Amino acid sequence: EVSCDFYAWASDSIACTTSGRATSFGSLQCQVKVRSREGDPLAVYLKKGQEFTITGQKRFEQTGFQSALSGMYSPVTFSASGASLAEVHLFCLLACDHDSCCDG
Repeated sequence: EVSCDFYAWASDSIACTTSGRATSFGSLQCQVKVRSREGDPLAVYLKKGQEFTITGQKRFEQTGFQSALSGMYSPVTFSASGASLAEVHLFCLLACDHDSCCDG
């Protein structure tokens, strides 16, 4: 029988680890945590970011603006094969939610 347990942001379950070493990294992997029993019948379906308007613990919105005139700090540039668009988006989301000085 299908038993679907939904997890949420702010659970701090999601985490990301970067690979390699402004601060141009080389690869990224995403790790999520389930209260599951390490049993075989289970599948995990992660929301791809950059496809939903409002995502994140702080409910960031895809404003649709492609630029700002001031405010960037600590830029990071992952290299292609190594991270995916969703993976990079997940990385920045987790980062900005743990900063208290980040507005977007």
